[PDB]
Amino acid sequence: GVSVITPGTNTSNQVAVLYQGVNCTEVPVYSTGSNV
Amino acid sequence: KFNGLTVLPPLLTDEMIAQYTSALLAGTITSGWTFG
Ligand SMILES: *[C@@H]1O[C@H](CO)[C@@H](O[C@@H]2O[C@H](CO)[C@@H](O)[C@H](O)[C@H]2NC(C)=O)[C@H](O)[C@H]1NC(C)=O
Ligand SMILES: *[C@@H]1O[C@H](CO)[C@@H](O)[C@H](O)[C@H]1NC(C)=O
Repeated sequence: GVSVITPGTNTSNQVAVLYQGVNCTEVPVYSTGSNV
Repeated sequence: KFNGLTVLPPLLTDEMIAQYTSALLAGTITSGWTFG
């Protein structure tokens, strides 16, 4: 499963994605490059 | 354990609970009923 963390629509439009029950070696703008 | 269903992890780990219990127990040793 995938979940999204957001601080609210009114304040910002930036979210953080959380992939549940997966080890970060086959996850692949959110593919790579950003902070993992 | 991967068959179509998942098990989510608890929010508070064991150390969290142990530290709460130690705090309560030290409080009841030193203060008594006052800290309640
Ligand atoms: C995610 O996968 C990587 C790679 O398979 C795991 O890295 C291994 O870590 C152990 C413990 O340090 C080493 O003995 C292995 O040699 C590592 N693998 C490789 C290919 O070098 C990593 O532990 C995995 N993460 C989780 C949480 O399971
Ligand atoms: C947006 O919502 C948050 C809710 O935590 C509130 O604190 C903030 O004042 C709101 N801002 C505006 C501009 O509505």
